[PDB]
Amino acid sequence: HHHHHLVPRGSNPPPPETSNPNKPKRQTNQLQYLLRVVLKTLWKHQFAWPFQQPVDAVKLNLPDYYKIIKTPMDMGTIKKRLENNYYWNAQECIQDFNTMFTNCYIYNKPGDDIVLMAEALEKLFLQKINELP
Ligand SMILES: CCN1C(=O)c2cccc3c(NS(=O)(=O)c4ccc(F)cc4Cl)ccc1c23
Repeated sequence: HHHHHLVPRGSNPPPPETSNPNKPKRQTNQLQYLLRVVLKTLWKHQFAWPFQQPVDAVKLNLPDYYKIIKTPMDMGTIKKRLENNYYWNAQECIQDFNTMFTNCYIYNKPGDDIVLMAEALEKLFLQKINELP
């Protein structure tokens, strides 16, 4: 038989939602600080770039990524969520940050460059989190 299964092809999943009209939302000073100070300083860092958008498993050649990571998260998604006032409190936003870092440590091993980048950002994240209102 001549069907060699060259199609159907692989793909990336739909990225996480940055809007939800029915979701409860607020603008708190902690959430404003998370956008104004915490997100924007992590975003400017030289190790930020791999975390600034959802993982493209096809482009980056990580076809096992969404087999292992079932709750993906990135700083681009958190930035859009903060800009759209998507969160109810700081805990929801901080949990997204925690998910992003945890995904990186689950998927990769100690010593990998991406983990060294994640640890540096987490170190810096936790310092900025200590100065929350
Ligand atoms: C945090 C998202 N992320 C990963 O977990 C991950 C593992 C392996 C490669 C890449 C990746 N590919 S990449 O841009 O070529 C890259 C970035 C930093 C690095 F140290 C190594 C690679 Cl291969 C982008 C985003 C992620 C990964």
